[PDB]
Amino acid sequence: LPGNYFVNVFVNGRKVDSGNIDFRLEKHNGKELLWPCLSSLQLTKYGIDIDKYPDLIKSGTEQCVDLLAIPHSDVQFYFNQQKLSLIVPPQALLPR
Repeated sequence: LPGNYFVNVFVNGRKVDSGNIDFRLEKHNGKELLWPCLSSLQLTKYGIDIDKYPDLIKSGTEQCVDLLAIPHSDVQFYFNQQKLSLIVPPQALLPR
């Protein structure tokens, strides 16, 4: 069900945060899924270089970025494990 869930966030196999994220229904090519609203600040927090993909904001907003703008990426919410997993290419990561 849509709403706020306390989740562990992982980027490229690394746990980078734990907290409440709002998930809403989003229809992608005839399939409904729960999709996270992530801010440009939250993406930065998770180690993603938002400046290399300006379309995160331009095709979305700063409050809720367009995650489909990062090429060759996968976003998966594992509801039972309370786990949000983001897979991004190595070049999407910050110098950290």
